[PDB]
Amino acid sequence: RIERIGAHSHIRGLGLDDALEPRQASQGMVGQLAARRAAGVVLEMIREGKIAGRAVLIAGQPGTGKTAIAMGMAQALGPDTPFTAIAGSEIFSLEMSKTEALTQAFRRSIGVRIKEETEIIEGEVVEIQIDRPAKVGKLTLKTTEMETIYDLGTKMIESLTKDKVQAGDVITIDKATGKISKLGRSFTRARDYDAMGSQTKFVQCPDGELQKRKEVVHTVSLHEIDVINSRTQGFLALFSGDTGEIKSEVREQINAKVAEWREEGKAEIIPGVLFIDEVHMLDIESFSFLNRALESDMAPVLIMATNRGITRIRGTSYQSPHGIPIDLLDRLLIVSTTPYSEKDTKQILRIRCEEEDVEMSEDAYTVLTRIGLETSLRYAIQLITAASLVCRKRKGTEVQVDDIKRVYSLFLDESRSTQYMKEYQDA
Amino acid sequence: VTRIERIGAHSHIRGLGLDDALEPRQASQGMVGQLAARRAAGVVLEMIREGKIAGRAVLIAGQPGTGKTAIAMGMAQALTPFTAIAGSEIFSLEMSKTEALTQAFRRSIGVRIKEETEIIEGEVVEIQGKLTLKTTEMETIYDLGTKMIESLTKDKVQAGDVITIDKATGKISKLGRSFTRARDYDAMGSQTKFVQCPDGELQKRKEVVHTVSLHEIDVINSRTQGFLALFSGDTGEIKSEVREQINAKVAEWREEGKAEIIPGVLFIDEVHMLDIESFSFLNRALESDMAPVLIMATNRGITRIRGTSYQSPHGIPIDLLDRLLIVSTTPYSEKDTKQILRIRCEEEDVEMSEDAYTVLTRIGLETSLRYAIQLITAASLVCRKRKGTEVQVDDIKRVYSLFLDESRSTQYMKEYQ
Amino acid sequence: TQRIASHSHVKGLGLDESGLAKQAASGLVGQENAREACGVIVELIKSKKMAGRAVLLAGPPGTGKTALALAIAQELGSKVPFCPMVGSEVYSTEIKKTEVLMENFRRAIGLRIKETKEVYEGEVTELTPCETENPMGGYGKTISHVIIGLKTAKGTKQLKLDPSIFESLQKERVEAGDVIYIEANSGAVKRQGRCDTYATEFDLEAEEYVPLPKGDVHKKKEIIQDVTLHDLDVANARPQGGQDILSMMGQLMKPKKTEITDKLRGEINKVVNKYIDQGIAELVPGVLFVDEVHMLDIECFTYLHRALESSIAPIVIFASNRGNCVIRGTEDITSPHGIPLDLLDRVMIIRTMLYTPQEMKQIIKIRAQTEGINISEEALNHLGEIGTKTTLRYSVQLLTPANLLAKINGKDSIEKEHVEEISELFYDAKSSAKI
Amino acid sequence: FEEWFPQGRPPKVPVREVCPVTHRPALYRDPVTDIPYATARAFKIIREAYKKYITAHGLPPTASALGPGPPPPEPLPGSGPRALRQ
Ligand SMILES: Nc1ncnc2c1ncn2[C@@H]1O[C@H](COP(=O)(O)OP(=O)(O)O)[C@@H](O)[C@H]1O
Ligand SMILES: Nc1ncnc2c1ncn2[C@@H]1O[C@H](COP(=O)(O)OP(=O)(O)O)[C@@H](O)[C@H]1O
Ligand SMILES: Nc1ncnc2c1ncn2[C@@H]1O[C@H](COP(=O)(O)OP(=O)(O)O)[C@@H](O)[C@H]1O
Repeated sequence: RIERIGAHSHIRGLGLDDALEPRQASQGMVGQLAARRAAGVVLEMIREGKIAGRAVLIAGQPGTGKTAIAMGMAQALGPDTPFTAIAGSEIFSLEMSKTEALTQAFRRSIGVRIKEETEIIEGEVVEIQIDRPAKVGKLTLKTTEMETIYDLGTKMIESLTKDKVQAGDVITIDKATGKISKLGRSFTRARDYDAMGSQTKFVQCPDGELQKRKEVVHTVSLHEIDVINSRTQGFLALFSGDTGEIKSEVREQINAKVAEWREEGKAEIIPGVLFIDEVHMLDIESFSFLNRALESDMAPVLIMATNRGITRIRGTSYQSPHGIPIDLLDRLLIVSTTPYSEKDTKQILRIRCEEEDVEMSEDAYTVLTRIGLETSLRYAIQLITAASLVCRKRKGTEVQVDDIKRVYSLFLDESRSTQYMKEYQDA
Repeated sequence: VTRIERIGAHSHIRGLGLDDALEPRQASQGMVGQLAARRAAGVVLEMIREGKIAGRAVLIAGQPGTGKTAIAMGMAQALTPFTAIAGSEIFSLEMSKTEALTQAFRRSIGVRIKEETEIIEGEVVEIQGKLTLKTTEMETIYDLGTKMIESLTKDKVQAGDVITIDKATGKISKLGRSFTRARDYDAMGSQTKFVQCPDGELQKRKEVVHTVSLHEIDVINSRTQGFLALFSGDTGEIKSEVREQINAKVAEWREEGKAEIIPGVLFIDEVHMLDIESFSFLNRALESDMAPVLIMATNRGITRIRGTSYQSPHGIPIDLLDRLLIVSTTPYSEKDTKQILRIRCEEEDVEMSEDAYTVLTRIGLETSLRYAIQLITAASLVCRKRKGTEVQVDDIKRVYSLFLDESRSTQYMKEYQ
Repeated sequence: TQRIASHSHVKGLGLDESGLAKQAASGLVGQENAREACGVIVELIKSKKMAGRAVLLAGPPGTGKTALALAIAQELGSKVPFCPMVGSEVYSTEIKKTEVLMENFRRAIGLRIKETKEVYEGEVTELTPCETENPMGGYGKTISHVIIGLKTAKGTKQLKLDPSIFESLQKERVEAGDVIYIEANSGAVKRQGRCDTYATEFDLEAEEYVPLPKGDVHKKKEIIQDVTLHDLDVANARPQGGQDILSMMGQLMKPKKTEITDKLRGEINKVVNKYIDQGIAELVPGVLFVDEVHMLDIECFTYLHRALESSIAPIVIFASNRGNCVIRGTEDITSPHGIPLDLLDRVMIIRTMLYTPQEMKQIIKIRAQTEGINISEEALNHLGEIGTKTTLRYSVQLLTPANLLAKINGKDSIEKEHVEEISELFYDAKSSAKI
Repeated sequence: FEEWFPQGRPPKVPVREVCPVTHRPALYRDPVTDIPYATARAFKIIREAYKKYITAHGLPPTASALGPGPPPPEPLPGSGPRALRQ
């Protein structure tokens, strides 16, 4: 519950209507109807997943809400669909090539819902009488509507001895493997032992004696390749990034078995999204790889964001729009974000204030909207926070003009920093 | 007999010859000239010895061959941990510049740790269930527990063995029997060497001081410690294990007196080759509490800083120059040159005539000083070839004609291959 | 060993109750607006309401940016963690730059985890009161309860524990006369060792005899452990327990610091939130002071202005010393403070003016005081004058050497002659530029 | 029932031995005389007393050493059950 509000916490989805009509202000967003409708339609395409290898480029001036609309789409997509957010400079690893990192990122945003039929027996253990030789045992499971006694085997008795199960424990035994899983207790333990005090759990299902076809959908991403590349996979799946596995017999074989599962009804493919923020940091080799990697059937939807116009492509000398080669730039379609006006700026500032739980006068809102239209929006939020803190220190109830104007001089913007920078501190 | 260390490039200086009041003499401990630089070296040496402050760096400037490295080696010999390195040593393939520089900084600091434990040692007479430990002045019987019984068997302890056992059931069989060696006429085991029977009280507490540098982070780095202490060791050196554990433990030992730190000196010869990254790291590293006294040497004036196209004095950033006390050296004169040549000849066991010394000083003034320092031994060997007892002008002239100097070498490069 | 560092006089921002700035601000002098901004941002940190916020301590060299940084750090107190980092440390040959930055961000975040355990200890006197066989079945011999006579230093208290634990008692060598470590819920018995009262001087053994427990048998030991999120990341990264990990050749290379985002985020964050909302731990976000930020590569800034966008990112205090300079890793791309113009928009710039000669004199005097050496009025005036001429940091470095020169010359206080002699024995770079 | 529950009596707290020559906490146990001791002088005196005893049937007198205020018993009857050295 203790998680602080970040720069994109004010947004909590992409405000859209039944007909995908964008709204002025909803779900923490304001203005920018065109790019928001583009986000809505690409999100509909993602949730459809019928087509693979689609790319979208979010372009615009800084502070136009590129990362904002990206996080909004991520939120609107909701759980059950992977959304791999990554920065352009994260692919540069000292233990795995750029192409390998891109393959990892692509396969990481693809999920397979594996269906598994289970048969679990549950109930209340009324009698767990076990005859230890130092071989024979019987279990008396009880439910709210029926009871049954089961003769326990040697291995089952040993498993029960492993996980201590006293009378009155709510357990869920899997008839397939016999794994002992304790859920709780139905009553106290004799009220006499001067220890082991806990709370009592609710009774089990009436038909819990034998659940026939308990369906559990195990969801896992296509990053499962780490499970095969090495005999010990947890080390690679948890921390180790040195996963330069062999592409042959791993990628192709896993894809083939995933197709077999999809055809045989075991699992279903759920393509996610790969959001590369500041994609301009990718080397030209990474762009050349994305050009081809984006053509596979397992290719997720590649959302990218650029904050530049004509700029040199990293790893070469010639320039291209958005710092992306002409090929990949032409392949994808671009979503331009128009700057926000004064009203939109004021509304965004008000939404941020509401998020931060801070209140300020109308004149404060006006002067702060002015300052934000002049300097920037993020700087306006910084001033919101600073003025709220100055007001709290001042013992006031709401932020007045005298606090925003004070924190404006206390904290400087880059435009004024460079102005006072004429002291030639260093070069 | 020839040994590992012998007469070298900086062996003539036995130390930083100074008076009680830090008044540099003309030439006492082999070093001559550079009076102001010598007094600065003595001042910084007294500062190091005091250990009242931390994070102080001194830059030794001057033209090539002005005795900067000589003054540094003299201070080191007079100075007790000392770590001398070069700008290329910190550059490691498996360790980033920052990691290597931090390792050097921590290795430049010493730490003394006093250990006091109870010890029981004596000749074993017979075991069993119970031990019968004998010493020169007495003998005692001890009852053996399960752990002691297991240790008596995992290690083949037997009569006559001079055993040793402190607390924590840490038994040791340091060496074998005393008298029984007789019947072992022909062969004697590798580990079964013999020792004299101990004397005094059987159980005795011994206080020992362990001297280790602050670079012990490698010891607490991995599961195995002694292995990494010989070769490069670990390369990671996680910041946490370094600061949150070792520094706090050293502080607690200082508070309770278990340990005491002794800040040394870190001499980085030819610091001009360092990258801007190393300088930026030093800018902060010199601000830490357990920071040793740093010494540097550079022959560069207005030169480019490696890693960037910027130029600054001494080839290093201005950010660091504002943190160093520059001690510039002065080129030697005729008298100083002749005196250092005399000292070098006396140290190398070379005898030369007055005219020979005059010609050698004239050469060392027209050319570099190291050239004449080498001509000394060259003419000595020429005289030995001629079987003469003293080196004359003819020998030094023959050598000057045989071995060329930078100036004459460049002048004779007209061939251009 | 006091081991006075370079600048330790700073103890805090020293702001008045009203939040304004004063001269004697707990060691640090001058810099009114800068110290007020430091107070505002430290109040922010204490609020623990915002995350991923960065501040830039832009200012010419010698303005004491690191000084005020350590001041605000001390003001925060040892309670919240403070991880200092320099731009050079980001360059690692084994782990990528962005992952080092993320590890530093994690270190900057703290987390206090409490743990209360009810345990019973004391000399055991085992005895099983015979009870009629299970009344539900036939007859015979059974045991309905097992009484353990735990004896502590304060007294004795018999515990009628559950009979099923009898297996644990027989498992370990729990004989009458030893100290056992009982657990309330688990019940597992862990023998500490025999009582020292039976440790006869003639018995040779160690780690087997332990003193009697002091206090009541029932002890509710409350312990708190503060570990940063990076500590938990590292702990959950590497394995432990069998699995042939004892190998030396193929395993001694412990520096596998490489880390993935799935483990870093996700499960660890969820378990942290579970411990927080359950009452087992309390999150403590700290601060990440990054000096020499201009030394970072553009590949580092492009990841910084994305990590700062996360809700979990802690407060970052950047301190750039350079001015308009080409960004590292870029082809002649000049930007203010050596930082891309895109990141400067996300940081609050706290400008620091140059110290007034009077402030220079105050700094020199307080540094001399901290060092513990008296300086005469004339010597202090000369030190202030030379600090006005050249960089100020040169003067403070002339105190200890001048102090030693004075002590060796037979005098106690630093006379003007001593500083005058040291200024000729040692000088600054501005004068050394005369090649 | 007996195996899993060896109901044995308490460990019978041992005796706090004392050096008979100096009356201090005994730190050692002489092997030949089987009497505790704490110092080298005590060991020498104990060895001398044992030699005097084994010389004849039984030493009529008793060796005295470090007699405190109260009458020291000069303990001869501190029987050493151990036999001859070898
Ligand atoms: N539509 C919007 N609604 C609310 N805040 C916005 C919007 N657009 C931009 N911002 C704010 O501007 C700052 C930077 O803009 P961002 O959302 O990152 O877009 P960009 O990626 O173009 O900078 C952020 O702090 C963000 O909160
Ligand atoms: N004052 C001096 N006393 C003794 N030897 C000196 C003195 N000055 C220079 N030398 C000799 O000069 C030689 C080379 O000088 P060097 O230390 O390389 O100069 P730099 O300090 O510029 O590196 C050394 O072998 C050293 O013996
Ligand atoms: N206001 C001040 N009061 C006292 N000492 C100061 C002050 N400002 C700077 N200093 C001194 O300046 C020295 C270093 O300052 P620092 O924080 O490193 O600035 P920079 O990093 O820009 O060089 C410190 O040793 C400190 O003693």
